[PDB]
Parts: sequence; structure tokens; C-alpha cells
Amino acid sequence: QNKLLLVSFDGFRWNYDQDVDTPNLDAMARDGVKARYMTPAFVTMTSPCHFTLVTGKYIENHGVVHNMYYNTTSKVKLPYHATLGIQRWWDNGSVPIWITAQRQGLRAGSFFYPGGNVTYQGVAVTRSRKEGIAHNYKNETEWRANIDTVMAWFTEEDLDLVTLYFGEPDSTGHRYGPESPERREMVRQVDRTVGYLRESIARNHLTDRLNLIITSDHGMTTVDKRAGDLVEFHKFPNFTFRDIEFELLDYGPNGMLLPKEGRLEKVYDALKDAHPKLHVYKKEAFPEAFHYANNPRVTPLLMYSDLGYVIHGRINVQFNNGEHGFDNKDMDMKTIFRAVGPSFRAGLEVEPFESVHVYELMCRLLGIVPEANDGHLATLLPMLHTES
Ligand SMILES: *[C@@H]1O[C@H](CO[C@@H]2O[C@@H](C)[C@@H](O)[C@@H](O)[C@@H]2O)[C@@H](O[C@@H]2O[C@H](CO)[C@@H](O)[C@H](O)[C@H]2NC(C)=O)[C@H](O)[C@H]1NC(C)=O
Ligand SMILES: *[C@@H]1O[C@H](CO)[C@@H](O[C@@H]2O[C@H](CO)[C@@H](O)[C@H](O)[C@H]2NC(C)=O)[C@H](O)[C@H]1NC(C)=O
Ligand SMILES: *[C@@H]1O[C@H](CO)[C@@H](O[C@@H]2O[C@H](CO)[C@@H](O)[C@H](O)[C@H]2NC(C)=O)[C@H](O)[C@H]1NC(C)=O
Ligand SMILES: *[C@@H]1O[C@H](CO)[C@@H](O)[C@H](O)[C@H]1NC(C)=O
Ligand code: NA
Ligand SMILES: [Zn+2]
Ligand SMILES: [Zn+2]
Repeated sequence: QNKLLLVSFDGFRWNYDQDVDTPNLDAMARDGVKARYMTPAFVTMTSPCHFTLVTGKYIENHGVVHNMYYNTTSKVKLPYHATLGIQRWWDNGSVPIWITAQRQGLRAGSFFYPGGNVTYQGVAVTRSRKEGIAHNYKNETEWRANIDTVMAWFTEEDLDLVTLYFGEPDSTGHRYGPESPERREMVRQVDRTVGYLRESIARNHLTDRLNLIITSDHGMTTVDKRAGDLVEFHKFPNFTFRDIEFELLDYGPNGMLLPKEGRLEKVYDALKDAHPKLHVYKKEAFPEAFHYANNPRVTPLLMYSDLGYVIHGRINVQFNNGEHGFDNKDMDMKTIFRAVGPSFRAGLEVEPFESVHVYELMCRLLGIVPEANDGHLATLLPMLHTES
């Protein structure tokens, strides 16, 4: 059997390599497989999309419906890092790939990967590392060290699967924007890390025994501040926050709302036409194609805004130049799928696919029985060599 290394670079847009010199990614395209682009799950958030990659399920089905743990009764809203340690958020009836693999005699590890630092139905990941609260995500010397550690897990601790997470270029994209020179310098750093990764695989004699997947969770688009028709809840005339019991706003282009008892119809009629670029739905009427709304955790009202626009609640508190979370049909939200290894063909480009199919692939690559999921293995199977 071959080992598996899945690497994710947060917020790597499908065409980030097109206006940057990416020698190592280009080589990996020659030596392996590439998707024209990969369509992420909706919502296009970090944690929900990452969990889809390791469960093969749409977001409504695995239950991680937001970067933030929230609780409508207690009114708690925990940011991304804190939520990485809330077990009940991730252990909601779906089983990520580490746990499935370990029940079938494999050893699996998570390095900074969302959902990998908690237990599922009482089981823990064989090896797990979680970053600090104020972690620095762009330190290249730290990147190379983490790869060294992951390599030791493969060789010294007889691990078969590792999921390794990097917080760039999402961080740099957010701060300076996806079209900035800073982003491109960060993509250049990523590309150097791809080469270090492949060189580290060869140095450890795993080139012919280890399959490598390099992907991401979503893309990134610019937020124009020059635009004037901002989505501001505090400027909706016939709407009042007096009708809201719980709210989740001021977080990119996705919002949720739980009105006080009996005021749901009042709030809805106020907001359904409030802004031509804010699409508000009753939970039942939210588009099925998104595969997002039908989860008990989602609130009776949810909404999303058009590309380039974020949702402002009581007061504007968002200043990022780039954002994600938008419609997964938007090209700017599309992301990458790259892979190389003994089981993978070479020089192959495939038409786009949804990220929900990565799970079935990884399970076939590990020779394990997949949990029931929303993907289909026939989608990505052309990527693999025919056996003899
Ligand atoms: C960038 O990161 C390197 C590496 O950080 C160290 O290794 C990590 C994997 C982790 O174990 C951290 O706790 C470590 O800090 C930093 O290099 C280290 O810097 C400190 C000085 O503050 C020193 O004690 C160590 O010897 C250094 N290690 C090496 C290999 O050089 C570096 O400081 C970081 N730089 C920035 C600007 O964040
Ligand atoms: C998944 O999480 C949801 C929400 O955190 C759980 O839903 C709650 O479940 C208990 C029943 O045990 C109720 O007391 C709450 O009122 C439920 N709230 C909602 C909004 O559904 C759900 O039980 C969890 N499921 C699993 C399998 O862990
Ligand atoms: C979450 O990650 C932490 C590391 O950030 C894991 O803790 C380490 O576990 C090993 C062995 O149990 C120890 O030698 C380290 O000293 C631990 N460090 C810290 C800071 O705890 C932890 O096991 C992970 N948790 C889960 C549930 O996987
Ligand atoms: C939210 O917190 C409440 C309030 O303490 C708690 O009783 C319950 O476990 C949680 N409820 C839901 C629906 O998550
Ligand atoms: Na390039
Ligand atoms: Zn992300
Ligand atoms: Zn982000």
C-alpha cells in the first residue's frame, strides 16, 4: 500500500499560478494530475470546506456550517481558532477520514488541519498538532520544519495518512487582496514549499510509495471600498435589531438570523427586498443547489451577498481587501486540485469537479472502506493508473 499526504494551502484561487512564476507547481503538473479548477462546497468558508474534503459530504450533511461555533440559546459565537477545539462542533454524526482509516488498521495524522485536533466518537487522531492563538502563518522557516515533522511521522512513526494545512495565501489575500503584489510573493513562497515537499519526499525514499495531493478550500475576490452601495443593515429603514434573538453577521458575505418568537414574518418581509445585492431566504426556500441550508444548525433566516460585497450588521467592522464565502459558482471562488504519485497518471488535466469527490479518491488511495458520503468515486477515478 502507498501512503497519502494531503496538503491544503488556505484560499488558493484556481488561477493564482497563472500570473506568478510557479516552477515547482508546473513540474508537478507535468509529473502528475491537475484539474482545470475545483469547485468548493458552499458556504465557501475555511472550516466547512476543509471538513468536506475529509468527509466527502456537503456542508448541510456533515454539520460544520460555519467557521465559528455558535449556539442560538446561549448566544455564544467563537472565532475560528477557538472552534478548532470545540469537539461537539465537528463530532456531529459524520466521521472524518482519519477516524475511518484508523478503525481499519491505519495510522493517521493531522498537522494544523481543521477538525484534526478533537476526538470523534471517542477516538483521537494518532498524531495531531494545533497551532497557537496568535500563530504566524507566513513563516517559511516554520513551514519547512512542519514538513520535516510530517515526514518523520511517515517514516519514524509508521503513519499512513497525514493532512497538512497551511494558512496562506488566505491570510495575505485577505489583508492586501488577491490581485496585490503581496499575494503573488506569497504564491511564490508556496511554490518553493511544493518543491521542498517533493524533495523531502524523495530524500525520505517515499517518491514511489507516497501519493501527494495539493489542494485548497476556496478562492478569493477583491472587496472594492470605492463602491458606494454597501450592504448595511443599520440603513434598512423598516428593519430593527429589536426583532432579533440571535444573529451572525459582520462575517464576509454570509449571514444568519433567528428572530424573536413571532417576528420572523416581519423581519423577512423587511429584508427580502432591502438590498438588490443581498439575497435573503427562509431556511426552507434556500437554493438546494448550494447543499447548505438543510441542517438543524442553520437558522430560519439566512442570506448571502453578491461577489465583492460583505454584509454589515449594526456597524461596519470589516476592512479586508479580499474575501471569500461567496457563491461557489463564481470563478473567483474556484480553487485548485493537484496530485502526483505512483497511483497517479502524469501530464493529465481533467475537467472541473466539486470538492465533494476528493474523499472517495483518498479512500481508494488508502485501500479502505469509505463511509457513506455524497461523492462518487467514478468522478476522479480517471486520475489513477489502471492496475495489472
Ligand atoms: C520563524 O520561525 C522560525 C522557526 O520557529 C521555531 O520553530 C518552530 C517550528 C516552532 O517550534 C517555534 O516554537 C520556534 O520559534 C523562528 O526561528 C526560531 O527563532 C527563535 C528566536 O525567536 C529561536 O529561538 C530559534 O532557534 C529559531 N529557530 C530556527 C530554526 O531558526 C523564527 O524566529 C521565526 N521568525 C519570525 C519573524 O517569526
Ligand atoms: C449535532 O449538533 C446539533 C446542534 O449542536 C445537535 O442538535 C441538538 O441536539 C440536542 C438533542 O440531543 C437538542 O437538545 C438540541 O435542541 C439540538 N439542537 C438543534 C438545533 O438541533 C445534534 O444533536 C447533534 N447531532 C449529533 C449526531 O451529534
Ligand atoms: C491537539 O494538538 C496538541 C498539540 O498542539 C496535542 O498535544 C500534544 O500531544 C503529545 C502526545 O499526546 C504531547 O507529547 C505534546 O506535549 C502535546 N502538546 C500539547 C500542547 O498538548 C494533542 O494531543 C492534540 N489533541 C487531540 C485531541 O488530538
Ligand atoms: C446551547 O447552550 C445552551 C444554553 O446553556 C445549552 O443548554 C445547550 O447545550 C446548547 N443548545 C444548542 C441547541 O446548541
Ligand atoms: Na505559473
Ligand atoms: Zn479558507
Ligand atoms: Zn479566510
